[PDB]
Amino acid sequence: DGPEKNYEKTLAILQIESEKAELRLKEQEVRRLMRARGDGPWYQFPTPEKEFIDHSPKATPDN
Amino acid sequence: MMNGRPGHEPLKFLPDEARSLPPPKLNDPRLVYMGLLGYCTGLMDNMLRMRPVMRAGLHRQLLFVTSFVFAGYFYLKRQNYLYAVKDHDMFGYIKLHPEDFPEKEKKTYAEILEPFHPVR
Amino acid sequence: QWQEDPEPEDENVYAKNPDFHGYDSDPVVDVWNMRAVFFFGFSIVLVFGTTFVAYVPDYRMQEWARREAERLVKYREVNGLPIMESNYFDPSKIQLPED
Amino acid sequence: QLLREHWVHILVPAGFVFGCYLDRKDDEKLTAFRNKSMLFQRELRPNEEVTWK
Amino acid sequence: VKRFFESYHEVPDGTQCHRKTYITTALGGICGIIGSAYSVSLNPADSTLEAVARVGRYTFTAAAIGAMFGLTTCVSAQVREKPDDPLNYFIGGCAGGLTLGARTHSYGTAAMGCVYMGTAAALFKIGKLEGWELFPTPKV
Amino acid sequence: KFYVREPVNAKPNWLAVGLSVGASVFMWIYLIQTHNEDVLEYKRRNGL
Amino acid sequence: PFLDIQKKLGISLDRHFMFLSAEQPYKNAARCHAFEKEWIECAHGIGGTRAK
Amino acid sequence: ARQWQPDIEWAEQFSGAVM
Amino acid sequence: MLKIILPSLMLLPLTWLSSPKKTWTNVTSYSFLISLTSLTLLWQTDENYKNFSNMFSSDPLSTPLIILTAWLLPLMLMASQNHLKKDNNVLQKLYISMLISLQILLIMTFSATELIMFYILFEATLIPTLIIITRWGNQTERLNAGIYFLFYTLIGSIPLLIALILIQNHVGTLNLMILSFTTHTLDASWSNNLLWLACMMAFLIKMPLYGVHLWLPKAHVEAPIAGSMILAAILLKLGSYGMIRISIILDPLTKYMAYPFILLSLWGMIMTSSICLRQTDLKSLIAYSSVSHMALVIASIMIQTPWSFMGATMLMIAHGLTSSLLFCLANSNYERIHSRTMIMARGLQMVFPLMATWWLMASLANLALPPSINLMGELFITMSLFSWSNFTIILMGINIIITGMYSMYMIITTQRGKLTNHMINLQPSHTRELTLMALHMIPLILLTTSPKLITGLTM
Amino acid sequence: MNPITLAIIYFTIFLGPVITMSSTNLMLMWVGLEFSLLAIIPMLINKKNPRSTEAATKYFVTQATASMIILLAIVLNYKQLGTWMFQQQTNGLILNMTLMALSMKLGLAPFHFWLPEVTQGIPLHMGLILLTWQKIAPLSILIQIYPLLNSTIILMLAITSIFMGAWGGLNQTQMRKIMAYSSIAHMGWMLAILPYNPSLTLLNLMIYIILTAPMFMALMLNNSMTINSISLLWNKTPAMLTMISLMLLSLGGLPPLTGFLPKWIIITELMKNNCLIMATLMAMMALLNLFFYTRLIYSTSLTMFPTNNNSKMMTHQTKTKPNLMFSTLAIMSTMTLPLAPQLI
Repeated sequence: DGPEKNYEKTLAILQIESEKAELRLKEQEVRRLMRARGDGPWYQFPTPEKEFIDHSPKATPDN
Repeated sequence: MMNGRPGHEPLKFLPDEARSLPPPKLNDPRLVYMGLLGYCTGLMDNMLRMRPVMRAGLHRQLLFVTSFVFAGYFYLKRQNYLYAVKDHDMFGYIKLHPEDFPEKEKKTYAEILEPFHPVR
Repeated sequence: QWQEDPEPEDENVYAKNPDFHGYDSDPVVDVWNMRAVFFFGFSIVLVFGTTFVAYVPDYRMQEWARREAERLVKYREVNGLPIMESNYFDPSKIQLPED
Repeated sequence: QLLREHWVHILVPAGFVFGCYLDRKDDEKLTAFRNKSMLFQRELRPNEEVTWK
Repeated sequence: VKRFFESYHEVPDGTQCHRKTYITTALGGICGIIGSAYSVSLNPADSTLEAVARVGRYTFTAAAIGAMFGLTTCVSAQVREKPDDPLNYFIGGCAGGLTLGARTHSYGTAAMGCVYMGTAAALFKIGKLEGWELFPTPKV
Repeated sequence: KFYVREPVNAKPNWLAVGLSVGASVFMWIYLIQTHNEDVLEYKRRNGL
Repeated sequence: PFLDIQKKLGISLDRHFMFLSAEQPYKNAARCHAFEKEWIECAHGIGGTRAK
Repeated sequence: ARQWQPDIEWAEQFSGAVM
Repeated sequence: MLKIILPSLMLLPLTWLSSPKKTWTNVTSYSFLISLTSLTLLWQTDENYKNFSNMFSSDPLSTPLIILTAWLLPLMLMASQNHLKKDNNVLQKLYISMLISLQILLIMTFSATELIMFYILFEATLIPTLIIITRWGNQTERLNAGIYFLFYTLIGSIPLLIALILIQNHVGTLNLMILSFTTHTLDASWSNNLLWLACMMAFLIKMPLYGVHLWLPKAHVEAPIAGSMILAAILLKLGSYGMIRISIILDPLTKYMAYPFILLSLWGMIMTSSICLRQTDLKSLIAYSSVSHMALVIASIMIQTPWSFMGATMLMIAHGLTSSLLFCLANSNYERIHSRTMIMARGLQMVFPLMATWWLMASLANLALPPSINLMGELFITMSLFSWSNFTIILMGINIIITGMYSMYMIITTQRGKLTNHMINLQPSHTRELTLMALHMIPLILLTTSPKLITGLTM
Repeated sequence: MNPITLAIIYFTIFLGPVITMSSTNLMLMWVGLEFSLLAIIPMLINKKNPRSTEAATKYFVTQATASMIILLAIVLNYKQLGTWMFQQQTNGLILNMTLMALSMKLGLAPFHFWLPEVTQGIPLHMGLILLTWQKIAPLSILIQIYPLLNSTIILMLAITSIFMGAWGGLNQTQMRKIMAYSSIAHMGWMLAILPYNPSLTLLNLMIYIILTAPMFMALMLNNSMTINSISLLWNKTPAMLTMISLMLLSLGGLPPLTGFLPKWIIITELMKNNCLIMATLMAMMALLNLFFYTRLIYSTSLTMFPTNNNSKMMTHQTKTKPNLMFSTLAIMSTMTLPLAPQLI
């Protein structure tokens, strides 16, 4: 075919791998922040269910 | 770690969000690899029970191949949906908290000065 | 003792099939293995590979480099320029630090 | 059609053809920068639709 | 008290040889008591006196290991002034291994323990020096 | 030769053959159908 | 949990008597019902590290 | 002259319950 | 590259589906054809290396190793054809499959772009080699030899896995095209020196170093034959290639982390050539010579200069060819006497006049005969070592002398002298085992004729 | 046994862990663990010999104390917070007591001295169950509370399990103990990473199950319980050597087989959190774990041992034992590395 083909194939592979490395480091920093503070979807540890509380009138006022 | 993700329906294989993902080709290299796994499984089951190999259980081999591919297709659809969920949450998070991911821009090799280490 | 077979004494081949070639015990498989090895090892590999390799043009850019060098020294010595200056990058596009 | 013990000579050439086809599929997969590298970056001739396939 | 063993690092090597010395000796005696407990619970002796002799042997042995280690470390830091140098910890670990080969009469164990303890102690100083964290908290 | 003890796998189990063949056929049919439907739905949801 | 079958089916085999403020037999408030209710309603939507 | 396969004095060293 | 490895994969069906009497011929012919198809990646008309995909690549370093790995399979295959001829056919096909698997894995190593692909394949090669040594060796210490070979390599490789994981967590990609263009210099800390050691003490186990080489004679003596071929020709080069690839991300530590290994290589090279000088077992003589020759490559890579890398590649390929040839030559006598001792048969060249020429040419290649890619390598790395320090030639000349001595002595006391008249079983020769030496020696001549291929990165 | 009894007992064994998963109440988790305990014993003791009685006694006495310690932890948590769930902001002493009791349940060192004995004293089946189905629910407890756990003693227990499993399995001629020590080492690998991305714990668990179950079946096929009994396999069942070799070389993590994947990605996710040198130690003692596997497959496959004269009847007669899942479980192992991103 020629050298142009391999040259530009190499450029494509290079941008692929660079984008992938940047995405990996971004993933690591994002996981760091998400676990350090539960501001995101991941590392959201559960809490007690709010729907199984009884809000009805009790037998005593001072519930 | 994404089990606490909002909208995470419990014990749901393929949410309707996954239906927007492009599915596999059905010619996919790992799917035909799973078919090869099934073929070798049939061959090994023949070798273990002292039967002819490549000649005995042509319904069993076909069944193994079909099982492997028919499971791998849906498992792979699920895994692609999961990696997509990962990337979606990550891009949304960098969009939400840009200050922790500053818009960095770097200098050229003319302005910076890395030290020279002679071999000699 | 523990009932093992004995050491098989050494066999000579060429008593049987004195045209033995080293490959098999059947006289026909010997022939059709040596013929195939000779053919596919010398006649096509060591010949066509040698030709293919001899006729690779500008292997790692050797002829091209000498040609470019010829025209470049021609230019530089016709124009009286410094042949092969002492710095690949000009300082016109470099910025050093102060002190 | 009888006594096909020479049929197995087709596998390795099939492997060669298949690997050639797969390399062709890969460099079809990598058809970016096809004419956007700073070194060549030519303008297409009036008949050519692609630079190097 | 954890502060007593963390006070090993409030002043560098070559300073307060005695403090570091019997700090490390107490540490070795602790570990020897653990080893004696495991060696008496499992594989007991024929009598409680034999068991107590085993415990004392193990314990004073490990105490000697730690004493010579700390002494040699702060000495080789005092001499040839280089506290940020794991070779001092290596030499101390070798003294520890040689003591292990003295109390347990074997030159093979002596050289074995020398090499291994020296490499371990040099790695310990490299960790204390570079900020390595055994038992890290989950951060990602 | 002719076995003194007639083996259990002397004649096939045509039931098992039929079940396995039908299972493979159904699996492939449902797979191609689901793949077609999923590609169609991707092209529908994401537009073109 | 590990296998959230109850949510997958809607049933509540055991997840309705987890904490004090949960439906005593005759409506007798367990003490600190108000406090546990308040804590649980503040720690909802949030999960864990932020509710802590 | 022949390939060495094990013998009884080799196989017996895996029969002592502790090795 | 995919076109090179897929046919190598389909050679396994060609083994297991072909009839018992047409299972060596077809696979050997088609393996020669794979060796032929592996010459297209010599088409380097340009300085830019060849990248076919994210998986595989090819450089002026990888490509000679690729072609040699493809070439040595037929030779393995015919050398392994006179023994295990009275073996069961399934056992034969299993041997052929093991060798083909080695070929495929090694090509995947040399063609790889990432370091983890390289790692998993570099450590996957141990399984076929172990199987070949232990299941088809004739002696009883083959088991201990396989144990040594496996665990030396694993003990070396695990720190490499950890260092590569560290590099991936730092940079992100662990790919070789990028790690050259983005290599920040190192702080010269004890941690970074440990990183250097972790990266290097997996290959130095395998090259090998003089401190750690005891796995090499134990395996060469007891690998049947083809294990000796591969383990001398490409599995030692799997460390050279790895060091050359990994030393780019370790500057400037190599300026002082290299001194112990240059030094150990040189002195232990003298020591191993001396061991060669006085030795009873011929397949161990070749082994210690291999250690002595690979030590020069260790020193050369440690010096990291253009002449040095060049001569290292030259010596890599040359030593591989000539050592495989010597192993085949000694097996040619082992197949009659069934004893590796050299003094037993000490008067040949009466019965074996033509084979005694291959012995001569192999020895002249083993030592530094000038018009040959062995002396080219030795001489260029010696020039490199002299530019390093003008006192290394004192050691290199001592080894030059010893390397003439043990080679000529091997020739003398294996061929020259009074024939062992008590050896009726000295069968004359096989055309197969003459074609082995021909196929080994003709490429040496041709590479010497055109050595612009047998250079590497720097030429 | 009779069919109704077997149905009852196997259903109880299925419901022990299945109760332990689908249960927010820790008390019901404890109930499930007790179900597994109570129902496994009739099958450990089905042959009614001294070895079986001793195994069942040791299992019962070791598991009951751990159950009681877990119940202590649960009662203390309920006293503290008035809730039957381990929240955050509990007591580290409670959580550590729970972790130690669960370690005693699994078999982790230094709480490991009971597992090889018990696995020796029972048939090949009920070693499979004991090593696979009984590890799951105890792991479920840890999986549900992985952020609350101490990163220190979790790793000390891991490292100790690795060291002791390797040094135990090094010198065992009996295979029922080799598999137990393998279990101990693999549980160490799991519990090391359990506070870090707990999906990898389940990954290593499934890999370990898919390896061990075929291995226990291989031992079942001739009632092999000794190296010298599995060495007589080239004469009885010579088509199993390949799969046994690849699965042992998977158990000892080697690259092209999927048994290196768990160790690899575990070391990855530990190096992401600076657990460098502990990971190095574990990776290096996994080689000592591999050494006796190598010796084993030498003994059976590569240097075929002496056989007996009575083994020729076995050649005459036929078998029906391979269950069609041996091949599947052995081929999904040993060959599923390129599917690793689909596994993680």
